[PDB]
Amino acid sequence: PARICRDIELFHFDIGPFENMWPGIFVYMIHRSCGTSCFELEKLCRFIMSVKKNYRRVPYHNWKHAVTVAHCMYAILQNNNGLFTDLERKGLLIACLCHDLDHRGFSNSYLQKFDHPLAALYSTSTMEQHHFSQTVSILQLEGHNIFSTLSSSEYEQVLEIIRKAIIATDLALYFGNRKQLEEMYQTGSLNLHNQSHRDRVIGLMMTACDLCSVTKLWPVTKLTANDIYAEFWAEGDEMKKLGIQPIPMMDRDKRDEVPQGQLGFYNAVAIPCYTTLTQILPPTEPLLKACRDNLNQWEKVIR
Ligand SMILES: COc1ccc(-c2nc(-c3cccs3)[nH]c2-c2ccc(OC)cc2)cc1
Ligand SMILES: [Mg+2]
Ligand SMILES: [Zn+2]
Repeated sequence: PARICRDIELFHFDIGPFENMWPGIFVYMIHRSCGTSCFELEKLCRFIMSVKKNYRRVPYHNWKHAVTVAHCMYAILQNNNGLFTDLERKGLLIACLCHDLDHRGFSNSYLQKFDHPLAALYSTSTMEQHHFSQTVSILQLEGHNIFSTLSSSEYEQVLEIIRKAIIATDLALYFGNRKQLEEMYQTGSLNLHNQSHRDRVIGLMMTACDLCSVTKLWPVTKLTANDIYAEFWAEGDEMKKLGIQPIPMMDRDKRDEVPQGQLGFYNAVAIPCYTTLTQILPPTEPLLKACRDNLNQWEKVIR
């Protein structure tokens, strides 16, 4: 539709409530970023539908979130033409679509405390190693190898782009990554031709996309927070059932402190994330501007 063709280019686009339109929205973004003659369409469509099937009906880390995160990546890539290679752009959009595959609405910390079998298999970045494993499993289904026209070397290359990008959505990793990037910026040593540096920038891009609810317009941001807390509070209930006091953010008894919690997150995570991103990629400034506006809104709630 014309309104979507126009507004999909905005960083603060919302993908709407019609689920059956989201696959086509993703294909549109893939074709604009990577070209039409670079995925076989029927195979891409089959892949997308299997990815959708492997997302769960949870409040926040669901299929809608996957496509939303992919859209943020599309907007970053569209506004930074010439920086990322064709393979990187394909890899990143696919990584975003797949990055929360099979998410149950629980953190890595909860999996560890539960003694879930995934935590024995993957001791660090547990869910994220699982998300990548699931991505590979879907790619290996008959007729689902969207990368079948790549050489073996390019296939290995894009799967590694995807693995690194999915792992980078473990927010635990963000703090250290952003610290290193900020030092590289301050000292003028960031080198986008250096693969280690380049991987870090991509990781920050993945964080920025994953957190992008705080870069929407206030009505969208506020509504999305309801879904984020529905998951967090259910996890806190589950902590209590294990006999463990949950942290305030997961404890529904502490919900009156939501605005203070939001301030904490914007100050410690979101504003620094988008500030560092804008320093490296100036055209991403609208994400930072929107984030600052939402911080002001939470401050107003407190007032
Ligand atoms: C964008 O979505 C959210 C942002 C922040 C939170 C959040 N809520 C609380 C609460 C404390 C008490 C009652 S609620 N704390 C946070 C929070 C503070 C700091 C963070 O990272 C450093 C991370 C999280 C929840 C959702
Ligand atoms: Mg995740
Ligand atoms: Zn996510």
